[PDB]
Amino acid sequence: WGNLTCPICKGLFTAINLGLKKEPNVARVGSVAIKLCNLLKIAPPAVCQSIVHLFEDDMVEVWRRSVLSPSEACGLLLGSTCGHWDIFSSWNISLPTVPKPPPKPPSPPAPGAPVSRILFLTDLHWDHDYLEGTDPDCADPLCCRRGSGLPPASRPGAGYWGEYSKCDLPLRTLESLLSGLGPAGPFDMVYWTGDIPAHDVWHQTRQDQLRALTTVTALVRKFLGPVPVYPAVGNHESTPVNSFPPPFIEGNHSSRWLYEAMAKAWEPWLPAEALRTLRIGGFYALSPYPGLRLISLNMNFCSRENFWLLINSTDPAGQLQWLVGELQAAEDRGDKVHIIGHIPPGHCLKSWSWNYYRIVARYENTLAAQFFGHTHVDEFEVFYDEETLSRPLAVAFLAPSATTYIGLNPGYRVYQIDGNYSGSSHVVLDHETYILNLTQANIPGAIPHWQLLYRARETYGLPNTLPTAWHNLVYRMRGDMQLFQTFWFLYHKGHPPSEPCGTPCRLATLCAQLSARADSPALCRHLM
Ligand SMILES: *[C@@H]1O[C@H](CO)[C@@H](O[C@@H]2O[C@H](CO)[C@@H](O)[C@H](O)[C@H]2NC(C)=O)[C@H](O)[C@H]1NC(C)=O
Ligand SMILES: *[C@@H]1O[C@H](CO)[C@@H](O[C@@H]2O[C@H](CO)[C@@H](O)[C@H](O)[C@H]2NC(C)=O)[C@H](O)[C@H]1NC(C)=O
Ligand SMILES: *[C@@H]1O[C@H](CO)[C@@H](O)[C@H](O)[C@H]1NC(C)=O
Ligand SMILES: *[C@@H]1O[C@H](CO)[C@@H](O)[C@H](O)[C@H]1NC(C)=O
Ligand SMILES: [Zn+2]
Ligand SMILES: [Zn+2]
Repeated sequence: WGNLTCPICKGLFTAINLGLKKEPNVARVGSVAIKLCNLLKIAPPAVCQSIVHLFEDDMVEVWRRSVLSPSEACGLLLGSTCGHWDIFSSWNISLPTVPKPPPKPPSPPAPGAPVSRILFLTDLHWDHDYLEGTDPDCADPLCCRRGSGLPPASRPGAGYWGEYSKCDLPLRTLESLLSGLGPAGPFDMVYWTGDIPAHDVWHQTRQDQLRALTTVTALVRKFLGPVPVYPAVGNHESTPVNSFPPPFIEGNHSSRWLYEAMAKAWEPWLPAEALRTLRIGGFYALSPYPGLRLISLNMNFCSRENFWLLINSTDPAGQLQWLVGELQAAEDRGDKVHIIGHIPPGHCLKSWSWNYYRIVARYENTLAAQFFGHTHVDEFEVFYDEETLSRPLAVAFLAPSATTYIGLNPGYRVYQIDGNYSGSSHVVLDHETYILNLTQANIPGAIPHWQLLYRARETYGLPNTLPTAWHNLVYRMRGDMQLFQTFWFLYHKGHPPSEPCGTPCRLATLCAQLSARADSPALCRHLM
């Protein structure tokens, strides 16, 4: 008989579940997994072993509770009649029934108006074990560190301040960055959008991550003193990397250890109501100025690499619904909003990104600026209206990384923003990027000099940095190879790759600038 397949299917996966709770079976999962890691030469055997032992516990639990959960698996295999497969299913948040007011671009600031200067720091990736002179091109995923061994005598080891390879930054190079901020300042606030630990992801204890948090935190408080700093949660803060279980998972394997430690390390910067949200799901809002709301989002809940979302991808932590509430409240008060976060919205899971896109379109008048990092390169994302995908209505600045990883100059970013006064638009007016030219900083017996790399309005001839100016820049760059090469140069913080970026490469790079929503090829219909 056939009437027995559904009972048998569930019986199988219920026992599947119970089998995978026993630690010696988890180890057995790891043992074969390490041997396959070695057969496909994914990495040196030592890291294969480390990374699987680190990942196996959380990973087997996630699979047990999702793909192999009887309701899901028998849904996939046997159809809606037996269970219900809903892994990464589509979902929608609710916009309030308040009418969307008429679209209104920001007013040009009056002459002599207050300008707010914001320092933007992202992707610091301090590698505690960075070791000068070690091999920059080792067989591991991160080199120039303890255990990378020595290079051949034909090439030189890692520069004292960094290296142009898959290498991160020694703490002293981070110290130099903060020490040299004087010329670029003074600053009204700092936005600090994540990635404190290095890319040593095969051996990262909770203590290694907290030391990184605690150490780098203390360093910026030492150099910025009274200047408020607003962090956002990066994907490398936790362990395993990208492992951010949503608050519906409680216990030791939750993110309590990370968010609680952040709340105590960041107490001097964030108010009390904000520390509440931070402890729950690593996001928060506060008011830097009267008339301005800042919202710090945790992009790991949108992230394609957060394997916990296999259990439930629907608006994790209710963060998007919470964001709607705050934006409406801001609209009701006539406030403007800054959003900061780590992973840029265009790189999120499809459903999350589409709801965020819709949220941005709805509150285009209230959102004044958007800031992300994570990509380590200097770029941006343009938002358009939902109705026609052709009227530019927002832009996200993707600031480049402090880390070299990979092959880049260290860099950081400063914004001029319509300042602190009643009626301010609070939009970005211009920005500047500073870099450390490693080819001359690494000269023996040299003292690093952080130099201004460029100023946005000056080099791109922009009349402002409103969304329409950046839309225009992308389409200008489509037809002006010299201008695109400038963008390509700055994209890599002054150290572009040797291989020329030709026609296909250019189109893909330009396309990325317009793709603020994931899996939406239509946004690039005018390029290809
Ligand atoms: C919570 O779970 C973590 C694993 O994620 C446990 O951490 C390990 O503790 C041993 C004990 O010496 C260390 O050798 C490992 O390196 C630790 N792993 C990590 C990733 O930090 C931790 O002990 C657990 N805590 C409780 C209270 O159960
Ligand atoms: C994943 O969690 C979300 C909520 O975070 C669940 O969506 C809820 O489902 C219940 C039961 O039908 C409803 O009463 C709630 O109103 C829903 N909330 C939202 C925001 O949609 C979802 O069902 C969960 N998925 C799984 C597989 O457990
Ligand atoms: C969400 O809205 C879209 C319309 O864009 C619709 O296709 C989808 O079925 C909706 N999902 C839910 C759960 O309402
Ligand atoms: C960095 O310095 C080297 C050495 O003088 C120079 O060739 C290169 O053009 C410089 N690049 C930048 C972006 O400063
Ligand atoms: Zn990142
Ligand atoms: Zn990074």
